[PDB]
Amino acid sequence: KGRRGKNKRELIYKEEGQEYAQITKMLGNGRVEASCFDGNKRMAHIRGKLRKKVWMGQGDIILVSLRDFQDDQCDVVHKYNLDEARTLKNQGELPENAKINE
Amino acid sequence: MRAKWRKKRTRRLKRKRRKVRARSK
Amino acid sequence: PKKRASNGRNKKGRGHVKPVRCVNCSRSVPKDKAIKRMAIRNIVEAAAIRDLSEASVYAEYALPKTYNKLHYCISCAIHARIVRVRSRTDRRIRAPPQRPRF
Amino acid sequence: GKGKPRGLNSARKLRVHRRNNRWAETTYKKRLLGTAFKSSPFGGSSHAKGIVLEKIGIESKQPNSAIRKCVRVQLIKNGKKVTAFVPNDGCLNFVDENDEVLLAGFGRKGKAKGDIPGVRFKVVKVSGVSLLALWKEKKEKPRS
Amino acid sequence: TRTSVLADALNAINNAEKTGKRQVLIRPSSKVIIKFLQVMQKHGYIGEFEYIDDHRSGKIVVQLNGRLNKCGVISPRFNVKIADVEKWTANLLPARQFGYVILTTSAGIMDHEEAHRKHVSGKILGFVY
RNA sequence: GGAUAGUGGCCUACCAUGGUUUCAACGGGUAACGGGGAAUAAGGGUUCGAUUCCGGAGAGGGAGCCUGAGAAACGGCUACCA
RNA sequence: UUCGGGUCUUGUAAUUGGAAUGAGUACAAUGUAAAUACCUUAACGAGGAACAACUGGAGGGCAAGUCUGGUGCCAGCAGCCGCGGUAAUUCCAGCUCCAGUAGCGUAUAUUAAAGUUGUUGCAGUUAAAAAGCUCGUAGUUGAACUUUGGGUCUGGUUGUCCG
RNA sequence: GGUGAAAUUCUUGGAUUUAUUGAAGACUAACUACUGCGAAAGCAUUUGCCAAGGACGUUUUCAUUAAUCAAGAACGAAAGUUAGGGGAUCGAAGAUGAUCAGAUACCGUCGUAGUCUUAACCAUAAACUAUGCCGACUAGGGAUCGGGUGGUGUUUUUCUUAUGACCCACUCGGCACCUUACGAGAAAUCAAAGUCUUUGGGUUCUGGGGGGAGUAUGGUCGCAAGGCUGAAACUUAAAGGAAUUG
RNA sequence: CUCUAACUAUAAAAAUCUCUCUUCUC
Ligand SMILES: [Mg+2]
Ligand SMILES: [Mg+2]
Ligand SMILES: [Mg+2]
Ligand SMILES: [Mg+2]
Ligand SMILES: [Mg+2]
Ligand SMILES: [Mg+2]
Ligand SMILES: [Mg+2]
Ligand SMILES: [Mg+2]
Ligand SMILES: [Mg+2]
Ligand SMILES: [Mg+2]
Ligand SMILES: [Mg+2]
Ligand SMILES: [Mg+2]
Ligand SMILES: [Mg+2]
Ligand SMILES: [Mg+2]
Ligand SMILES: [Mg+2]
Ligand SMILES: [Mg+2]
Ligand SMILES: [Mg+2]
Ligand SMILES: [Mg+2]
Ligand SMILES: [Mg+2]
Ligand SMILES: [Mg+2]
Ligand SMILES: [Mg+2]
Ligand SMILES: [Mg+2]
Ligand SMILES: [Mg+2]
Ligand SMILES: [Mg+2]
Ligand SMILES: [Mg+2]
Ligand SMILES: [Mg+2]
Ligand SMILES: [Mg+2]
Ligand SMILES: [Mg+2]
Ligand SMILES: [Mg+2]
Ligand SMILES: [Mg+2]
Ligand SMILES: [Mg+2]
Ligand SMILES: [Mg+2]
Ligand SMILES: [Mg+2]
Ligand SMILES: [Mg+2]
Ligand SMILES: [Mg+2]
Ligand SMILES: [Mg+2]
Ligand SMILES: [Mg+2]
Ligand SMILES: [Mg+2]
Ligand SMILES: [Mg+2]
Ligand SMILES: [Mg+2]
Ligand SMILES: [Mg+2]
Ligand SMILES: [Mg+2]
Ligand SMILES: [Zn+2]
Repeated sequence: KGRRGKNKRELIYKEEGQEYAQITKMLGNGRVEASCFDGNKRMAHIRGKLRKKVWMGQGDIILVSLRDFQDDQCDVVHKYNLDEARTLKNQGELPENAKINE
Repeated sequence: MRAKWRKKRTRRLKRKRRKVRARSK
Repeated sequence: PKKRASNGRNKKGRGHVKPVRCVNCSRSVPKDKAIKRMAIRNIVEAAAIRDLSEASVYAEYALPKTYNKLHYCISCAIHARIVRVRSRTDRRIRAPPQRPRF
Repeated sequence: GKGKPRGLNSARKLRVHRRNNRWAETTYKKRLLGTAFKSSPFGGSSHAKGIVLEKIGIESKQPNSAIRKCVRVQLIKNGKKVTAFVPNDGCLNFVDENDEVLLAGFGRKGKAKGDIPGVRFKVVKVSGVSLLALWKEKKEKPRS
Repeated sequence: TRTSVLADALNAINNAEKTGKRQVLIRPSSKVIIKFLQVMQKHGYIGEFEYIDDHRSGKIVVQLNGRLNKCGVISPRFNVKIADVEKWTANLLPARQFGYVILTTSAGIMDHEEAHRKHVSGKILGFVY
């Protein structure tokens, strides 16, 4: 079904109100919940341009933007596919308390 | 759903709740 | 939508009819929606009459025939080709298939 | 034919029978039962003053994706809690939570308009002044 | 059971007229049908018609000329004021240039225009045009 | 018979067992004072009527009463309750 | 013969004049119990006549843009259908244009639309809906027939011939 | 045996068949149909008894006694519940041997309650013709069931009449059918779903978008299962009907 | 313008499916 579709990138760093987070489990209705690297478990919504275009699963470091009025929830934006996640761990912008390897 | 089995499910629920009523007294 | 004006039952003014078991799968069906065939056959097949004819006492024996109706559930009647899935304007023709040989 | 009575002296049933079937129209049932007075936090009011608690973002339905900037509020007139919508672009950050806000209807007779689930009401006036006045830069929030 | 014989009479008339017949057999044949048909006939929707004795309720057979278009009966004979006559004329008759609402009056069976000129009004029976 | 200005279970004494009701009594609700009316409009209707007019009721809630032709008054009293 | 007189008119111009006048002031007078205000009226009071008209809207419903720039399934709009994921006629602005106009915009009610409460005037096979069937009180409705024709006179009201 | 193939299971104590018998309860095959009866459920061996009913015939009898019908009532498939009786077949539960990834499902064998009864509850079914009942009219065609009509009719046969059974032309009533639209419907279709905007024969009972939900609650009947009655808060722009082309 | 005769015989297993829905005016 690729004929119906629209048919080596680089990482993007967090910028003043967004954070890298690790998904802990995938929730229904299209939602998800992720630990932000602050000691907090936030509730992320899979944003548009993202829903059924690029997938994500458990144990995947992924960028999420916060909403300034209600910190308890947030919306996920940009995914990182398992190789620039190591780079993210390397550059040290986020604490390395969470290593994810298989 | 078949309406038949939904009716059966609610019916069994009623039976359990009325047994709860009876045991409570 | 009412598929058949005769309701596909042929009861029409009887309330309820005794049920009869199918001959193949033994499904009970009303004795009117109970597609039914007169299985009249010679006790011996015509392919083997001659062997009987010239090797038997009682010259010019009757060679009787075996008689029985067959009652099918309509599922069997359709799968076992007893009844075909006819077309619309051809449904309202009830005459048997033109007396197979005449 | 037309299986309702037609004799001169049948008037009674023609009234009472109608007096039964009127209970089918939801408008009539609401009007006689006064369900607008027990439920529907607006006790028949077209507007009510409440206190805002927190500013929320609410998702949208399937064909439309966007974060609608809604807002919780507890109504003074009864104490109930409802959710309302901020009906312009740059106006959520006009609310200044723990603020007196005047709520109105929302364009569908006590229902949910469009793609904002679980809401029933607009927002018209914030801190006395009307919100559209702020969004047009005609008047300014008192900030008191 | 049969309730208003006039309704059955006019229903037979309309049915047999629509099919294009020329004669109609009215079965019960009570006073009101006879008066109705004399009013009809003097207006001209009907030709030379006939009553029959039967020692019981009689019978009618009525000739047509195809002049008629539709007849009908307002079975619950409503009380009409002298004012409400215009209401029925508007609601039943096609156009006031013709048509006749037939009602029973203190004078007797009578079409609406006769009722208005005699300045009397009673209960309505039917409508013909 | 009392009491009323006067009929009246209006009340008292002695009697009788009656009274109403599926033609909706009794009960419950009314964010209902009733009405003249207002909005609405092919005709038929639907909704509203706190309020410019007419009646009724009330002067915080209930009760009691003097004066006076007229009040159970309330910008008049007595008592209880808030 | 291409013309071109614009010969006759209409419009369009930051070109250009002189007329006319109120909103506002205000002599007064009237108006009123006293007064305000109106109705008159001296003198003042228009040039960008800044003495400035807003309110909604231009995808359809529904009159009006496939113009410009911005955002880029975000913000937001949208009563409903839907617009927005890099060329947005739907957001946000600018320019044009539409509708009503000192009015217009909302929200909750209610009315017509609604023949979607149907008495006039609804549907009941499958779209919601005909009690499983029958009896039956109340209710509702309930066969036909008992003085119709004739004759006269006469009051008028209409259109006759018209005096 | 049994199946698509197989296994479980019974079998030299001889299973399977081969004959006679006998027991039990079951049902009444084939006759069996676009045929009959009944209000509906439903009803199928024979015979007798008991009562009943439709339709037809009637120059018989009474004279509005009629129709539908809230309230009230009687029946009411199967399953179910009591209790007592029976206990074949077949089979919910359970036990099994297969298939499969799993299959405690469909196929396969055993097997409890039921299935059949006797008195009493249950009163629901797609209890469907998904068409309420009583009336009148409207178009052509046939047969079919019940009755009654007339044949210079046929065979019947008892010489001949009588019956019966048939043939014809009927007629009244019943289940229905075919053709058609000149009527309707949105259509599928309907001889009524026609006689409805040219809108009125008499009458009951139901519905007002879909969900929430026949759910919540209160009654009410029932031992119980549950039945009748019966919402709302709230949530949505559809759900749905018929047909067309893929 | 005379008529009413033939007939056969199959079934094992097969679960699920991520977008993207877009005008008709001469
Ligand atoms: Mg491509
Ligand atoms: Mg999201
Ligand atoms: Mg019958
Ligand atoms: Mg058949
Ligand atoms: Mg009132
Ligand atoms: Mg009032
Ligand atoms: Mg007053
Ligand atoms: Mg007073
Ligand atoms: Mg006060
Ligand atoms: Mg005095
Ligand atoms: Mg007082
Ligand atoms: Mg006073
Ligand atoms: Mg005092
Ligand atoms: Mg100006
Ligand atoms: Mg706008
Ligand atoms: Mg504008
Ligand atoms: Mg337009
Ligand atoms: Mg653009
Ligand atoms: Mg714009
Ligand atoms: Mg109207
Ligand atoms: Mg409707
Ligand atoms: Mg359905
Ligand atoms: Mg349906
Ligand atoms: Mg039904
Ligand atoms: Mg029925
Ligand atoms: Mg009665
Ligand atoms: Mg009569
Ligand atoms: Mg043996
Ligand atoms: Mg038999
Ligand atoms: Mg028979
Ligand atoms: Mg009843
Ligand atoms: Mg049983
Ligand atoms: Mg197994
Ligand atoms: Mg099992
Ligand atoms: Mg089994
Ligand atoms: Mg077995
Ligand atoms: Mg039912
Ligand atoms: Mg509904
Ligand atoms: Mg439901
Ligand atoms: Mg209950
Ligand atoms: Mg369909
Ligand atoms: Mg899976
Ligand atoms: Zn079968």
